[PDB]
Amino acid sequence: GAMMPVPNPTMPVKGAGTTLWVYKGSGDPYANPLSDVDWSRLAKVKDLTPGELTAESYDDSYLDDEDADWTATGQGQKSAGDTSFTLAWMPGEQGQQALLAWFNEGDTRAYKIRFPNGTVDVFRGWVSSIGKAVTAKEVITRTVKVTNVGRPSMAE
Repeated sequence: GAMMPVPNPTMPVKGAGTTLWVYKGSGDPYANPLSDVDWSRLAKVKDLTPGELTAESYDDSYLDDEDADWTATGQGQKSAGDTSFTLAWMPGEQGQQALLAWFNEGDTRAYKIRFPNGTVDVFRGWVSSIGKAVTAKEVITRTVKVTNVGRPSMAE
């Protein structure tokens, strides 16, 4: 593309407050984290791009046979499922130390972004896209993308 400095023209209409939140601790992590008070907002997310993983992972693939007793089970640690989302920092908001610490730490994290439909998407991994923030019209903007650790680059 062009990789221009300024942010793209297209943008979400001002109406819904889209923002991702991060939770930690223990106990019902994905089941119902809303209960615990680990809820910690990071910042406002302009948009979210739920990319694919193209991995060998899948939902519960249980299956009985001869009345087995967990003699054999399938489970892999395939790490694939990056998440590209745009961010924005307003004059008087919070999240700077969050991002800086995120990249500075270099560790995996579990966060989720709320959709305008009233639902929520849970995604994990470590942020790989963290550098400088673009300032325009007294408004800061920066595109963050979380890339997990898996296979190397494509084959030519």
